[PDB]
Amino acid sequence: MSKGTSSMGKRQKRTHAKCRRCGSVSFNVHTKQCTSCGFGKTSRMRTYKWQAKCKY
Amino acid sequence: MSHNMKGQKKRLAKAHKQNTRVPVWVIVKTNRKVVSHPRRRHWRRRSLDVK
Amino acid sequence: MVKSFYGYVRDAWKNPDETYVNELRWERLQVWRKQGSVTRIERPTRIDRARSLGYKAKQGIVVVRVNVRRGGLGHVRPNRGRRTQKMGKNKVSGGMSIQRIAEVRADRRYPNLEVLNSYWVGEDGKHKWFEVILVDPHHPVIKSDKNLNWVCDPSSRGRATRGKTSAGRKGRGMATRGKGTEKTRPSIRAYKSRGK
Amino acid sequence: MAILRTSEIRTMTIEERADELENLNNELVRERALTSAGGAPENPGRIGEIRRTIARIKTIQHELNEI
RNA sequence: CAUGGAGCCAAUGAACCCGGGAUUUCCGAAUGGGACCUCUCCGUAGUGAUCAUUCAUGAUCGGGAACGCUCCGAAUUGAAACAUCUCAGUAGGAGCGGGAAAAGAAAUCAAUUGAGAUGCCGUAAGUAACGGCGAGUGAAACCGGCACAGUUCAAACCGAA
Ligand SMILES: [Mg+2]
Ligand SMILES: [Mg+2]
Ligand SMILES: [Mg+2]
Ligand SMILES: [Mg+2]
Ligand SMILES: [Mg+2]
Ligand SMILES: [Mg+2]
Ligand SMILES: [Mg+2]
Ligand SMILES: [Mg+2]
Ligand SMILES: [Zn+2]
Repeated sequence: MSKGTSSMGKRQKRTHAKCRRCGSVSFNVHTKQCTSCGFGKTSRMRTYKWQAKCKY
Repeated sequence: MSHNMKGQKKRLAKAHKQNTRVPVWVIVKTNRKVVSHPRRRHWRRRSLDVK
Repeated sequence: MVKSFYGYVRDAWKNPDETYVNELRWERLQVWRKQGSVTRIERPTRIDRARSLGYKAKQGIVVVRVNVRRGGLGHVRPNRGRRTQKMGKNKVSGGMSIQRIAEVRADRRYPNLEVLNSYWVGEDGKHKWFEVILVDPHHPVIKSDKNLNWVCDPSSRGRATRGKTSAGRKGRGMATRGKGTEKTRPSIRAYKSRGK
Repeated sequence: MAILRTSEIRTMTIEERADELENLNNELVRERALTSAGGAPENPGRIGEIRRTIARIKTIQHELNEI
């Protein structure tokens, strides 16, 4: 259908479930990883230095 | 009908219990300084992301 | 000359290509190729070198043959736009030697021990072999020891992955003193890595 | 004072302590059952006093190796 | 938090504060198996993976505001364009790790003849040096301070002491 409100009626599925380790709704049900804390990918918790300004 | 497991139903029950008017005696004791909480919603509005 | 047999072993390994050691190389290389990346061997292949580097016959001391490829740092062509000086990567060998790679793999395989030293033991057209000496710090024999109890300290964890071994200090540019070491001591990071 | 002090709990015998524990549990069950029907309790301090007393008794048993 | 009703607790010393114990659901390094199922399956009540020994037992795993060590590593920008150069070993990434870490007792620096481990601060100095010798980049030693500390193996001799 149209790219606007006509194709937004098929919006009945879900792509992210709820994570066990952090409780945030960011668990990818296809790749089986949490996109916020990294659960499923690793035993460590996801942190990147680009999640904040260079502190200078 | 959205067949749920135990945990999903548990979280749904909690989110149901949070829709409550603040008790009248709380409003009396705090001298009309507490009249609402940020957990109030309505079922036909923004969907909750509990599940 | 009244000489120990360690001296004779040292002489024999002084020039491998011109002694009986070449035939032993021919036999040993096949058995070594059949084996895996990291292998525990009961006795060191070269006794004199091990004793020189701090090897003793006691519990809690382990020796291992590691296996590492030859060549430089295998590097990928950049996907996006560089500036024609950073675009080339085929002739850019690494900045880390092969002994360091060997010791780091050995450390990764043995999570409870700690690396002490290593030495060269052979090589062919595809591979190089080193032996790494590992010491267990939580064994009572090591704890009672007076020449090895320094390893039961809270500054010796991860001793190989922070460049504290001998090859690590060679690679950090701190094998000497004086001219040329202006920007390599007391560390590479202290001078914004302009040394090395 | 309280439903029981620590001195009486430590002084009693093992069966005496257990019996006091069952009596307290039964009274708590009755008190909760009455209050569950939307009624003002006849004495709404009983529940707190009872639960704290049962906590005392269980602590004393666990300390004396009883359970 | 948060002086409303009705109750209870407290001189058997409460409330409160300092120190020490107990209970401590499920997930989580998560570790008997399994997770678009924070629960579920067999219950054989459960040492998950990798390691060391005398094979009794023991070690590692995750977190921590910044600081620390090792390795990999851009472009916008400046040069009034731009390619060496600069931005810059910066931003970013991987590994390891403590209350600090790294270094550390000369195969050193000097100059005619001397000094005597290391680190940090001051100065040397925008100097020597590099560079479409353009724009720019850029030290160390001598000297003055803070604080001071030196030692252990391999081998020659004895051969289980
Ligand atoms: Mg579109
Ligand atoms: Mg930063
Ligand atoms: Mg491997
Ligand atoms: Mg140190
Ligand atoms: Mg320009
Ligand atoms: Mg750690
Ligand atoms: Mg050193
Ligand atoms: Mg530069
Ligand atoms: Zn998560």
